Amino acid sequence: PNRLIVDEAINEDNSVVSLSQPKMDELQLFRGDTVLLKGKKRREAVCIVLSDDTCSDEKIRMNRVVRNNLRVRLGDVISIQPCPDVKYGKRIHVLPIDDTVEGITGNLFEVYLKPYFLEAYRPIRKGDIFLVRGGMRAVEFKVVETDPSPYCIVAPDTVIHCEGEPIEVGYDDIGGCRKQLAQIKEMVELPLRHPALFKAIGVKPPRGILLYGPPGTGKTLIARAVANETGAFFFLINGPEIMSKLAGESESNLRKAFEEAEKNAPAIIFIDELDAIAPKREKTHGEVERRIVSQLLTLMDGLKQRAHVIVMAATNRPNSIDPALRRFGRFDREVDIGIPDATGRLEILQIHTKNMKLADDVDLEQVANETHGHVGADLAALCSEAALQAIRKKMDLIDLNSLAVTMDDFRWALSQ
Amino acid sequence: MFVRVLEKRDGTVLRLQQYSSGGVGCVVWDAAIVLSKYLETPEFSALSRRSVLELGSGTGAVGLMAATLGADVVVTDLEELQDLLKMNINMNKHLVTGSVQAKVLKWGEEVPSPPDFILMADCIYYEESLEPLLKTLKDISGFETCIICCYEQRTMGKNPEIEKKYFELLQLDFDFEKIPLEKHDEEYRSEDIHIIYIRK
Ligand SMILES: Nc1ncnc2c1ncn2[C@@H]1O[C@H](COP(=O)(O)OP(=O)(O)O)[C@@H](O)[C@H]1O
Ligand SMILES: Nc1ncnc2c1ncn2[C@@H]1O[C@H](CSCC[C@H](N)C(=O)O)[C@@H](O)[C@H]1O
Repeated sequence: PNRLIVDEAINEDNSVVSLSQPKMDELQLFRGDTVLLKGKKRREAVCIVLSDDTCSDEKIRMNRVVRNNLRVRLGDVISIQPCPDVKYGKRIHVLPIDDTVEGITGNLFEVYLKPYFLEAYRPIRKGDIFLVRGGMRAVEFKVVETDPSPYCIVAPDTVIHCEGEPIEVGYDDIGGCRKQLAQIKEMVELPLRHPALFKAIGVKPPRGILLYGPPGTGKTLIARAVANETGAFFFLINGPEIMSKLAGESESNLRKAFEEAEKNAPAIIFIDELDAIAPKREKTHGEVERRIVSQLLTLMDGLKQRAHVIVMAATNRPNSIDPALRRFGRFDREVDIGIPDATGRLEILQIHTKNMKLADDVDLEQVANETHGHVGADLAALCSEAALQAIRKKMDLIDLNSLAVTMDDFRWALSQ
Repeated sequence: MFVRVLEKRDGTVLRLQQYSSGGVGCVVWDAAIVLSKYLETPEFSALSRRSVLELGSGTGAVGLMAATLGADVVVTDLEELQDLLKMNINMNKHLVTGSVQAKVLKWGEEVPSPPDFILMADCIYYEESLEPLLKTLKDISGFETCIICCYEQRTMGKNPEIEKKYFELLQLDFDFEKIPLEKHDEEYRSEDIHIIYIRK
């Protein structure tokens, strides 16, 4: 209910997240309310909430600064809750990210921090990374210490302090597709284990592999387990995140990936959501479409027959891909990752129950027998839902340590 | 800006600068690679000391390739492309064995003595590829001009009807043949990119 789907910000201020008014009614939240947001890797953020007409009810708009702070991507899920008692900080300790101040000199407070905090009453959290644009260069800063202990509102009396400059998966975690896993393991073994045997043998190595499927089939898991277990560097590109950037910010992203894939070769570059980058758009005379596909086809034709860099990309719509990708032996292999059958679900459920103490009465095959249109992502959620119901049961035993999960807990999860 | 290397059969590399920001002619298209690599085929050769006009030159890819095989080529595109065309000429001056020069030529307008070849790559894609382009092609072309047109068969929205009409108009002043896929470069070829020849 307070779980929301991360969407792009139109309100590109650091301190502002946006929900729909119907959602804001269901949580009894008002404009200008300080809210606490929870994301992945135990990361938290403090924002002001606002209305936005152009926003699906299940989603939250938040800029790239906050998304990085929450360690979350577009399409991921965060929690939101009211944060009423944020007091005014007395003094904050703030430094700049060295990546961003290299080769600049000047009064960092006069150029950046003063006009950023000035009469804004910003909420800040220890460990935040914030970007301040303007000033011939955008510098990113970090909150190392607050005067309230966590949390603070940077009010005029708050004093600012600035000195210095700061800076494994595997095959046994993949179930339900023991076939397609071997088919990728095989496309990739020779080019990542024995690259030079391709000039010698005289054969053209794979450069791109398309993984087809619906969301949740585990296509990112497959790719990362192939990279960790053949000894390959792994570089993830998220389709909508790179597209969210300015052309030029993304061009720098895309280059960096191939730069690092060759600096660390053998490497696998993985492109989640290929059709965010390379749609089957029409083509007319205009300045208005950015030429990211061409950058990508240029970087991939430039890898040539070295075979130490393989590029995998996944999509939910194969007939929706720019045909240029499938020519000149760029993307000329494709494996399909579907819903698992009954045996596949059971495979997945043993993987997700791996570090959960299971009751004697647990029949994981019955759970499997009743999970049809389910993909691995839904089977994962079903297990955590069951362990959550186990925790809520020990929670009710305050009627006056660890946990144990029963088939009733699963029966609760199968009924949402 | 990101640089396409375009490898030649003899080992030298053409390098084409590309811009992720401008109009459609700021990146190298695959019909450019197909055409360029086809000029290098054994059955083609024969460009040396010959006159080449390239329309829709964009990045200069095809015209520059012909400039390195011994031809005297003029790469033409709109005013927005002249600085790229010139930048890309400077990038490859060390490989030009005939001659190359950038000029402005918007289709449907006029600016010599008829050229030997006219080379086009991926020029047939919107309104101006129709009445204005055939005007320019009907003009520049002598009777012994070999116009070579390379383009990607596209399937989306406005692109297939432009390709349909464009051949419904080419019959009015020109005879054409499509050269078979197997005369294309062995590797840089694709069932959906067409090299077609024109005369008259
Ligand atoms: N076949 C599977 N085997 C094991 N776990 C899976 C499988 N499919 C999905 N999962 C779980 O779902 C999560 C997300 O899957 P992901 O790799 O994002 O799939 P996709 O890229 O197709 O959306 C994984 O991190 C994993 O916990
Ligand atoms: N009416 C017109 N007159 C002159 N050039 C035109 C034109 N309409 C489009 N163009 C040019 O036609 C080119 C088509 S894009 C193809 C560029 C080049 N063939 C390549 O493959 O790399 C663009 O460079 C654009 O600048």
